[PDB]
Amino acid sequence: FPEDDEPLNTVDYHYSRQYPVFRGHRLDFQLMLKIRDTLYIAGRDQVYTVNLNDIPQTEVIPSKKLTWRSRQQDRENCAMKGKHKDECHNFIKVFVPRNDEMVFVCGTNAFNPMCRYYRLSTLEYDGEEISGLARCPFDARQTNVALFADGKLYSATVADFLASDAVIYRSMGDGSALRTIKYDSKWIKEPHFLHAIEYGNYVYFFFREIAVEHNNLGKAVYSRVARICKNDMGGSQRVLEKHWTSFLKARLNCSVPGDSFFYFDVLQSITDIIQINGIPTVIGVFTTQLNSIPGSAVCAFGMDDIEKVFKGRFKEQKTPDSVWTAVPEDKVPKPRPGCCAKHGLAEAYKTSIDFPDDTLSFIKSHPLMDSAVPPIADEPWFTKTRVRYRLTAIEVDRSAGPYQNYTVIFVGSEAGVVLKVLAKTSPFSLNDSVLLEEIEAYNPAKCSDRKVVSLQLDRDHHALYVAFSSCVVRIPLSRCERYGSCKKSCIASRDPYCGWLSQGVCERVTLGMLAGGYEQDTEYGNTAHLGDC
Amino acid sequence: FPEDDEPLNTVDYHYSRQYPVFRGHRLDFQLMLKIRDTLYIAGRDQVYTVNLNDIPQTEVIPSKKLTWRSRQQDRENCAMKGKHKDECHNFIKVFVPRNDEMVFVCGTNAFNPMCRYYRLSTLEYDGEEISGLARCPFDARQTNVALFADGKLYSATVADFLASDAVIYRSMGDGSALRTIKYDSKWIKEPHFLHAIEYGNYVYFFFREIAVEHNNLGKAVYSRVARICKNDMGGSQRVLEKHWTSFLKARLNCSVPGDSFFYFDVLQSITDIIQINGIPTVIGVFTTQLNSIPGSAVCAFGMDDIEKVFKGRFKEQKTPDSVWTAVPEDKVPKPRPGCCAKHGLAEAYKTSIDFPDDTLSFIKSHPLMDSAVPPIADEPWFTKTRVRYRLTAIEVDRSAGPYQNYTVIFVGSEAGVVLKVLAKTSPFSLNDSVLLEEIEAYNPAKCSAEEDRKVVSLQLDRDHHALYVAFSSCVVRIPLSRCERYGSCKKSCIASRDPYCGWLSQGVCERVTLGMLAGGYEQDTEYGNTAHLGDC
Ligand SMILES: *[C@@H]1O[C@H](CO)[C@@H](O)[C@H](O)[C@H]1NC(C)=O
Ligand SMILES: *[C@@H]1O[C@H](CO)[C@@H](O)[C@H](O)[C@H]1NC(C)=O
Repeated sequence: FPEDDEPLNTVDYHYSRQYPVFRGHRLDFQLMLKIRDTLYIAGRDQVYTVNLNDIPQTEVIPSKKLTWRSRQQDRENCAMKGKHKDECHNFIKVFVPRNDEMVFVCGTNAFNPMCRYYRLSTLEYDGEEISGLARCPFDARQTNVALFADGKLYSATVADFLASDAVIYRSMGDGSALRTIKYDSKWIKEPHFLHAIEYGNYVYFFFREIAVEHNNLGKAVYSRVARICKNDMGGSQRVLEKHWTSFLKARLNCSVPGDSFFYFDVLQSITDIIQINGIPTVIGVFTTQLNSIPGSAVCAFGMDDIEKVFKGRFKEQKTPDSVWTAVPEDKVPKPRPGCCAKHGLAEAYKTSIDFPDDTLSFIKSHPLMDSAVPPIADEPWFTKTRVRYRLTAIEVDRSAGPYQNYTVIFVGSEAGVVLKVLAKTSPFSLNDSVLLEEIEAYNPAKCSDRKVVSLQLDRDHHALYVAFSSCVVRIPLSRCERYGSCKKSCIASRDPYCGWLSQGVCERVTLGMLAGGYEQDTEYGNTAHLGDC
Repeated sequence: FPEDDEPLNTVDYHYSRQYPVFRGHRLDFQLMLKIRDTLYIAGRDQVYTVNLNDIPQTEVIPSKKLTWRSRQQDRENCAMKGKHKDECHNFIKVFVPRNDEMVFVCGTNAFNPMCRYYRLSTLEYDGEEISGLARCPFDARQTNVALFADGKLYSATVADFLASDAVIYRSMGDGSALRTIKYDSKWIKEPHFLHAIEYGNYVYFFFREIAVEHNNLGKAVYSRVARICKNDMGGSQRVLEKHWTSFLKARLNCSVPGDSFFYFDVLQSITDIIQINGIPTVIGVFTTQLNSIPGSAVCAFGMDDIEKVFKGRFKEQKTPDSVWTAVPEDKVPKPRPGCCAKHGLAEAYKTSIDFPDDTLSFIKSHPLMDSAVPPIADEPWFTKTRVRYRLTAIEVDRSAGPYQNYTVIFVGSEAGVVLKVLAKTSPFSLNDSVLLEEIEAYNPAKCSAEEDRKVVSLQLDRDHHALYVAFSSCVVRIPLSRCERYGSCKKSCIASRDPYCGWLSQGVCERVTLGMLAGGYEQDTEYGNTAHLGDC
């Protein structure tokens, strides 16, 4: 079992108090999204715009802003239902561009979810309100997912005021209004939706939920990745009518090997598809259970490894007192459940309504796969145990350093501790993943509660925006400033962003000179023939 | 899920180095036993006697000594046995008094375990040798158990030089030589025996072993409390010839509740029967798995609940790929398996051989109970999670304080640290457990002269207000209270909340064991009220 690595460098508040924050009267940060050279930040009643080329002086000021508050009658209705007015606000929870000019923005609107269209360049409300049912949650403490694929919006949230109908929904475009089965613990059980990606012929979802492979034990939570077809048209007139015909979910296996594997089963966040040395990869942050000893880790799963688990066996529970087992291959119907029509094995079907009742009623009671998704190298890329907090947010620089052939990973924490890790992704690389720097990003004087929410890499401007429930802080990716001319300090920090120069000092690799001009040893860090400055 | 408490006070080295250490080429400590005011320390080749009435001046000086080095041919045969010369020594692994005059002593003898009888008064070889097979281990690095109950000795160890046949065994009596079924993975699978206790009509064993219920999952480790009957003599000629007809084992449940129970199932050490709040309980140290996040806890189980667990239903695996579930109460054969003959539900059967064969062949294929022994007061009595090390040894003072109504637990560690914890036992007591002091015990100057500082065992010298922390090469006498650390500062006194210390009108607070009336010592062990007390 690994041990907590020692941070090669630390950055306390006093070393980070010299950094600008955003407040804008609570911010109530909900999400953020970067397009080209502009970062939108969605909180309570407002959506701010920040020019990433505008380098701040006193404080990052919003270039523009979007105002949309709940009409007073909405607030009075939210009060009549019996919820406190602090929740009776229009917390912007959905902000997804449909094309290169308009954006779909959904807010909770005092527990009456609504949706509108705005223009990106001018933040102009051009149009009117689409209802927000099954697209924006009623509560701001919930998570939610919203994605656009070929014109159709795939959402994931709750659809009722009582917060009981957790659902994956799809609408808009030129298809049909599909959804999961209401109150069907076999399909999804008290989940917390996190992320979603569009790959191949499918759209994958990433969430966590109460596990049914542990129903004889406790209410343990597993990490699931679900999958649906883009061209899903629905079930036949008697089976799966107005429901999904390819909803397949599998388990993600973030574990430490040995004689008794240790599993990080709770998922806190994940990235999009990142090209990590030739192959597409998704990198997730997994902590342990609630009532457990807080430990966290960072696993990475490939997209071929995730497509294979769905090409595998299904999982069933024959008797109520038997262990969940794999369904034999000669007992699964035809065509191959989960395959999309007009593709591969189901190419003899042009619509999902022509699907037989043999296959559609099978996937209705066997939606869980048998295999679990293994990570690469079969061991996490980083872990953190001996501390009192859990890691949350995540972002990755796939190309770091002068030759941009190194991967860096930035993770959040429940206590505003953003960790920067040089990660090992290939056999021929390091010996272990090196925690380069540990930063205290929370700004008690500037902010206000110190749980990192999300991280946004600004690679071109060499920055990382760290989110909290009341502030966003711009932290430089590097800190070669503090090592200065102490050539040791810089080489012994092993930072790929920092490079030493003949001019007698060590600075960022994004300065202007050739890659060969910078000198460093991020691999080993050979301190030979040097002095303690 | 709670969190680690903060030490009210910490005793560092440069304070603890003002304490005497015992040293007796190393020592290779193995065990220690307290008889009245005498302590027997058993290590390699030798057995030391120290008088708990002799206040040390510079070093713990042993009074009497017993020597027992191995045979000349047992050094060089053990040389032929591949074993290193350091391993080829007579490590005393068993030292148990049979009566109040002589003692059974078993040693490894360079992987040729043998037993003898000595006299406590003289430590003289006043007997003749006995073979230590199934009684004393071949290897010193392993654990073992030995106990005398009703004339006979009940051992539990390994029996072969290759360390494969683990066995619970009985001898030194009028019957034959009973033992567990060798290689029966459903009876015993790779265990580490830790303790045994005679209670009622049974001898209960306490150990840990690879779980049979995690056959599908990983090689987990479950903590087992087993039990055998004392009047057992074996089965009939047909089934279980020269074997136990009452071997019943249950699982120990050290659990933090909630929507996802957190379990400590690796047993490290345990105590004997201690009367807590009126009922006999047993207190034990559990830790998480090896390949897990290091955490540890202190749980307490009442004997009544253990018996209620053993009077319950058995556990079976109906299908290879199914969950272990209970056996119906109509399918349990008569007489009640596990019950001792001449008692309760076997009052008619006068001997375990009069038993049938369906009952035996049932108890032969169902040695594992279904229920798990619940811990007292749901959540564990103590927890330690954020540290890099695991707890080990355990000792308990059940009558701390000037009124002797407080339970103070001392727990070892893998890094020479000892934790003193006033435990919350009954509801109408504390709010939660209070770890008063954290004592660094390992003495780098004396305890070594290689750096391994694993606490092995502890012994409570309540009659002399001490605690002999044991290591692999030293024993450190450690008082139960440094009431001198506070003295003048009433704030520091009531702030440590130690029941061993109390405040006096003389302006200095002291050990409550000084000879004055109980109503004279002022303290507040229920809250820690530093109100209206100046910061001295
Ligand atoms: C998790 O992955 C490891 C290696 O990738 C594998 O050995 C282990 O069996 C997996 N566990 C499960 C439950 O699939
Ligand atoms: C441990 O004991 C608690 C009650 O103290 C009980 O709820 C739990 O189920 C027990 N654990 C097992 C594995 O039976």
